[PDB]
Amino acid sequence: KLSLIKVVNGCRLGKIQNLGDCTVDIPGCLLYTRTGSAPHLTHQTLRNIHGVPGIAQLTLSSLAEHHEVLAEYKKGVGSFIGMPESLFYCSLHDPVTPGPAGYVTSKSVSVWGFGGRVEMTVSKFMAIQEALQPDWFQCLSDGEASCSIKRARKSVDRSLLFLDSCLRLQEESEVLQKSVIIGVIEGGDVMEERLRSARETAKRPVGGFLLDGFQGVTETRLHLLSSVTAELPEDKPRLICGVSRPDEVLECIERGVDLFESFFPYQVTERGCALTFTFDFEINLKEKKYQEDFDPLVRGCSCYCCKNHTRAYIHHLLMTNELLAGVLLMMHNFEHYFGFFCSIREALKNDTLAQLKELICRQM
Amino acid sequence: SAPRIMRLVAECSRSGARAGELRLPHGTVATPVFMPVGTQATMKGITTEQLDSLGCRICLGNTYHLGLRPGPELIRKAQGLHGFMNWPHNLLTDSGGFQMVSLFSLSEVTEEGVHFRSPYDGEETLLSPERSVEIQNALGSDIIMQLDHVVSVTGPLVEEAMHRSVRWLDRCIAAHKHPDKQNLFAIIQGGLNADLRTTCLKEMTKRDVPGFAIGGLSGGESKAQFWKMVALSTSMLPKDKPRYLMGVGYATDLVVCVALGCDMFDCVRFGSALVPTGNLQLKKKQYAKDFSPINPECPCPTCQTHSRAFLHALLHSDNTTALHHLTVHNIAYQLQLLSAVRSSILEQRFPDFVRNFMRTMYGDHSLCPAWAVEALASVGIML
Ligand SMILES: [Zn+2]
Ligand SMILES: [Zn+2]
Repeated sequence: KLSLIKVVNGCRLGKIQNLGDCTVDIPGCLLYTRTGSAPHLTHQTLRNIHGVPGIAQLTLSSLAEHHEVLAEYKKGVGSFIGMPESLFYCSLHDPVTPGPAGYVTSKSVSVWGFGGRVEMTVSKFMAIQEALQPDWFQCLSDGEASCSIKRARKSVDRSLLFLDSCLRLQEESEVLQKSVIIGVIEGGDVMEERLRSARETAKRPVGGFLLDGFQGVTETRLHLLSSVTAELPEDKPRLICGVSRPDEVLECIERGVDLFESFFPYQVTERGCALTFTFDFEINLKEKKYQEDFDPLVRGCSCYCCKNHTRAYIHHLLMTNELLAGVLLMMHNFEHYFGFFCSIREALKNDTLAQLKELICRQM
Repeated sequence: SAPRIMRLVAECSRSGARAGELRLPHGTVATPVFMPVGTQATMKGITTEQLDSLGCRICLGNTYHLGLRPGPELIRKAQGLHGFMNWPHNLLTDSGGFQMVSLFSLSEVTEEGVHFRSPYDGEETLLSPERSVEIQNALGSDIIMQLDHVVSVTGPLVEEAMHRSVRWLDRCIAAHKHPDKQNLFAIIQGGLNADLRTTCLKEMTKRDVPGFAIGGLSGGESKAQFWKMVALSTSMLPKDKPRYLMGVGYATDLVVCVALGCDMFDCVRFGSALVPTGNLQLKKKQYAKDFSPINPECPCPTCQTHSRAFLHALLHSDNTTALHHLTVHNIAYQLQLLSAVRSSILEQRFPDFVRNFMRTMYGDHSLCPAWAVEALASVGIML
């Protein structure tokens, strides 16, 4: 159940309820995970972060190669990874390490984790989902059209064929009865196919929609995006993949998109950087100017890193390649990014999102 | 006589086992105690809150590595190691002369101190006893160790190094101007030579330092020689001061050395997880579908949250994450072991604890290590 609080300038402020006691705020982000962990963080250290989203994103590409063990385990991937009470959305691809292109056919789609190719027909994909048992899952889809009208037309038909076949298999699956399929809008950069994908996918009883293939982010694709969301029903959530940088997030929110991946703060962490942009841009902690800097990463930040550690210490930890550097940067970068999403929702409540957008852009 | 930093809260009637308390500037430490290296925990992503939650109240700093990065001047500006690394409990640092120093980086020792080599025929660096104290003063650790002349080794060098360590002890004592703020420990030398070690014990205990460490063991020596030198050392070190046995950390070694009178211990990735029966090698295929934790009765975060199967999967597919979880559990095991040892001494049931520990670890007395059976028998503990 998606209930809107208000819609101002195309931006949807609301909550998704009955997830069946959980609620998720929109616009919002999903907690980013890799191989079933928030990167560099534990259950304990995740609990300390403020504003952790109500739903976490899992990636089939990092979990599909563990199918045999998960099927033996039977109780689902959330329980397997030690987060039995969390909500999980399982996407097809990882947005940071998506693997090689060109392996999509009318019959299967392939993903890569640590090891070898995992080729998934519809039945294999659904068999994997029966072991994972996520709360939400992206349907098998062809996202490589814009990676030619012919290629874009095929991505819509393949994705509609996958969708219908997966819905049929879900009807016969005891365990996937409580799981929600997310329809996937394809069509690449051909306007006619985007609309057809949008209109036809909305005819199917999906729990929501994934806007695939908008990664960058052109103004052409932003116009495709708004053209697509105008065709989708208002009472279902709109997810988008590969869009996480703050400026791009705001452009998509203005065009009716609700839920975003949070891989951007992870990318910042992996390059040894800390988010510093005001939301009411980043700093590189390897720089020698931080060697004697005993300020926190962000003055006034409430995260465990900033309240208890210095730039100088994090600089040292990076120079000696200690995993604690990535722990502390990840805690701060997630806390900062989740605080940014809190400020978006507050700005929508107060009708000041335009002002927040200029504050963000200013630091870009 | 200087004020004593230790008190004994219980002693085993038959054996040498002691339960004590060390009153240190950053808090009281219960003994016997195992002291992990702090920077080894931070290398594996362990925060101060996590290490505190495992029960750790004192950890080691390696002075040589600290002296390279970030260096003593930066640590001084950061108001000491406690401030720099956000650690509110106790720290113990070594002299910086030998621990974790490659022999490729060391020139020969002279009376003036230790000499470090720099790459490609560069200029050498001297670390005198006085400079070692000055560096550890800047670190601000709660316990500091003398500079000693460490040797691995037979012939006259052992006696020569032992006597130089006595002379350097006196120089460290003279240089250490603030015994109210940091506690300097002497380090007993003499190798496996009973006569040299006896002389070192007799001479170093004439110095009124607050504690004594036992050096030069944990080399290649036999186990027979090892435990006899530990027992010789504890028989001559003052009862009313702590005994720190360096470089001993295997569980069986720890338990036996507590029985011989030792109070403090230290010791430095293959998928091994410590358990009461020894270790589990979680990379083995048998754990791929083992959905139990490493140890159902381990209170560590890893055992509350994760199965052997999950850790096995991560050891292959996300190894860095696995190493965090395993390091947390392995430190937890060491701290729990020493906590269980101390409880048994307080409840006057240490010989029973040893018997149960050995039976769980090995089985029948005939499967226990012979050196351990003999060493324990020497303090009245029969298996
Ligand atoms: Zn912070
Ligand atoms: Zn454990």
